[PDB]
Amino acid sequence: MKGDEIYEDLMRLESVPTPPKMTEYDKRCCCLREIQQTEEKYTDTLGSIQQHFMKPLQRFLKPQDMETIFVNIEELFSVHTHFLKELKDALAGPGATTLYQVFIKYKERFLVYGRYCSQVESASKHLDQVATAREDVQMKLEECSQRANNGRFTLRDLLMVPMQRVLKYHLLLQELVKHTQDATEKENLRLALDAMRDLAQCVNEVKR
Repeated sequence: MKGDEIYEDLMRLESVPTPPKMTEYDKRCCCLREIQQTEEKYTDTLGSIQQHFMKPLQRFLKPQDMETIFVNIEELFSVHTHFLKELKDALAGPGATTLYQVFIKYKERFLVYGRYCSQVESASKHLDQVATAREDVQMKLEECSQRANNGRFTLRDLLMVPMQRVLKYHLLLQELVKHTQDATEKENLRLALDAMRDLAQCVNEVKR
């Protein structure tokens, strides 16, 4: 809901330079290519939190608490980088319709979003206090994030981003099945929905 607005600005998307015929607005048709394209750029920033952040961040934020701030960004960076590594061969592969195989077995990690949103929801909340608490941190996140987004969606808004992914995932995937007149795709692609959609109810249902 709110996270959607993030990806828009967080990544070169919201702004669409209208050229002589053909415009990003066509994304509605490129949706598929968008799944990988959008993920790509995001991956660049997704991994940025790995080194270009945690290291400089530790300069102020305690080591013990630091584990709660970022959470599992490290292993989470794979879910993004690896995801594209699959779609690449899945899309260009003998049959794009097989993309499902990439969505059916990814639950393992896509589920991470669950426990992730459990410490995250508490982590992002901590930053709000931490930053305001230690000025040394407030200014840090500003510059440290300058590499990703000058205090626009830093951590507090970042770790929360993926919370919309898993959701829009199956959702977007539906836009295709409903607008994909193929032989196996229109069908098999549906199988991916059942799986992905299966998380939306597990991810948004943690304990209580």
